[PDB]
Amino acid sequence: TYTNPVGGITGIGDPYVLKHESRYYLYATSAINRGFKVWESPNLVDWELKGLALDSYYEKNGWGTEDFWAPEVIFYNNKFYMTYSARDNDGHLKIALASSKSPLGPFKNIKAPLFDRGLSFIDAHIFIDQDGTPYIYYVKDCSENIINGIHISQIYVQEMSQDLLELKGDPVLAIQPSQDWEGINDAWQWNEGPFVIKHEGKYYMMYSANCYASPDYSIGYAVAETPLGPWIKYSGNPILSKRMDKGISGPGHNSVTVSPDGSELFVVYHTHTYPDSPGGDRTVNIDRLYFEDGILKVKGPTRSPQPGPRSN
Ligand code: NA
Repeated sequence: TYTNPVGGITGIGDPYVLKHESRYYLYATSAINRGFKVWESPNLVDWELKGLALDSYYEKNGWGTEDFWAPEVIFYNNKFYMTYSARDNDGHLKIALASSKSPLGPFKNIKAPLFDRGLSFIDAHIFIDQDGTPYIYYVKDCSENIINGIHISQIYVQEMSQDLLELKGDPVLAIQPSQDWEGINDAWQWNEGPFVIKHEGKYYMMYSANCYASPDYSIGYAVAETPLGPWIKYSGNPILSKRMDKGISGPGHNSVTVSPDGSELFVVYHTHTYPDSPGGDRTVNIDRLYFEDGILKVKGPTRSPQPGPRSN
């Protein structure tokens, strides 16, 4: 069995898991002044810290001053590509692209920043469709995005070039705060942390809304017929939300992976380490993710013993 939070990993946020060759690699917001830690597991339950996968102080890097957030790693063209964001010398948060021959690094910058529009961007997520076309989903961050008086984080999407170095065409708005559960009467509003999966020919974008430092941080999804949208939010959002009666606060900024035997999906998400006084100290959790009647569902959030991720 497992009991959340799995691995006892605290002082993090934004857990991204990649499965590769029967091992799992977790990358997270961690060393915020410097880079990103990686943890390894054979089973999604037992985790071992394996150092900085991306270190801005590594001799081949050097980019970014602070605010190293939300790394994601894909295996594409027979190597590993990491996206992340950090604050540049000009004060704007920007997305960067790095690569490595190994999931444990060292990752080396290949285009840092990946793009630059004089504004703040975070939470890049690269989705490779079944036909091999890459798409990047990313956040135009509330810090520098004010629309009709609201500081608002919006998720955009663009198709990428095959080499991942260019974002094609104009940015396409995917989603922005719009549903009642997303704090649409607040001065600051968020849709962030996109993660896209495909199921039965449709595309499902999981995302987080409300403030990361509130118990009300929570996960919803939207559905599209094509990766560039239109993206239509699930009416029953959020699909993963707090259970303060279980000490579960602010479930958010998730990734998705599969069990060791390939038979079932898990959502990997953070919650506040200290629900009595929430903030940036978050911890890693997993729970079962599945589709039923065309609805994406989570069995959770749990904090009691659950059957281990299915394995042979
Ligand atoms: Na992410």
